Amino acid sequence: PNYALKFTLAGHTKAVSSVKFSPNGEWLASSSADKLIKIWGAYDGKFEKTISGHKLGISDVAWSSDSNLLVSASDDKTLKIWDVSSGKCLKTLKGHSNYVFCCNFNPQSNLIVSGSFDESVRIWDVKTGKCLKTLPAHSDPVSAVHFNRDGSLIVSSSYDGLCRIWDTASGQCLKTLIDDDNPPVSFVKFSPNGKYILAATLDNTLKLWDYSKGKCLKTYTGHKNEKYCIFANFSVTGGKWIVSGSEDNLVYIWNLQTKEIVQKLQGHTDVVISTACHPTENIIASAALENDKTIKLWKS
Ligand SMILES: CC(C)[C@@H](C=O)NC(=O)c1ccc(/N=N/c2ccc(CNC(=O)[C@H](C)NC(=O)[C@H](CCCNC(=N)N)NC(=O)[C@H](C)NC(=O)[C@@H](N)CO)cc2)cc1
Repeated sequence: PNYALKFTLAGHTKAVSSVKFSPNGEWLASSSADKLIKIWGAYDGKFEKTISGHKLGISDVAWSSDSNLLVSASDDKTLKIWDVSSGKCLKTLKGHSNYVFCCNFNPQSNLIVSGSFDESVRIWDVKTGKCLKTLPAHSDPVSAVHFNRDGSLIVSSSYDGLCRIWDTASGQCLKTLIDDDNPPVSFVKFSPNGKYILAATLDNTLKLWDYSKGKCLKTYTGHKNEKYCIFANFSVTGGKWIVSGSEDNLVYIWNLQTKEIVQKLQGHTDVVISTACHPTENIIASAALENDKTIKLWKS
């Protein structure tokens, strides 16, 4: 592809931790160590509004599938659910006993899943703000959580070096994925069609799993990732790419099928912690840590 820098989004006063496109494609939401959520135009990069309320820094944010709600995960041990158009905090989700690290809605958006440094995964009711399940998911901080395409499954990852797949409805562990070694797993998510999971590990490696057979199918390397929980992505609006941030301040793009690096995006001045792919255009958002503080929008 030919992604080129179109906009730089400045305004967070500390490290940006996470960026996400709304499912309707109109907006970008960003979370920061500065305790704020910011909302931006997805196409023009224009600053829209700031959403505030958390008492400590925020590590993750996610949209409901109707683009009306956001959920954020905080070091203050809570998640909050926000009505984006009014800026209202609808619910505060209490129950983790350490930093909340990651969060996501299910496609129906009646459930929220969260992962924490308390080594648990929790499943919450959106309408009532109540925790429906706690899963004893891992033996170290939970780095990522994600619903599959129809909400029936959750995948979690942890510093303990495991990916686990869970049944949403019952809370039972359906699968533990483990390879030749178990370096910390720093990120995991389902592929859009639901057949694979992509997992990143702190050994500078991304891995594509066929989780039904339980086998690693592809390996992506060349980037630097030994310390941070960096988001990765399936890019599926154009060519089929894998997109990831990197601790050498670059955005990496890989050919999904052949596994070669097909583009490296330069511009950030600190670790690229988060990338997101626009749901219908060939647009990538990337965000960086404390010495950069900016979000970049790239188009192919
Ligand atoms: C090689 C040897 C030594 C080996 C054996 O011991 N050691 C290791 O494997 C190892 C060593 C150090 C390691 N330390 N890594 C970090 C250290 C400090 C930080 C500080 N935090 C940040 O810089 C940013 C702003 N926050 C984060 O990276 C994460 C959120 C990342 C994106 N979210 C997501 N992927 N779901 N959050 C945090 O680190 C803490 C919990 N929260 C915050 O910082 C909030 N204020 C803002 O996120 C992060 C990672 C990790 C592994």
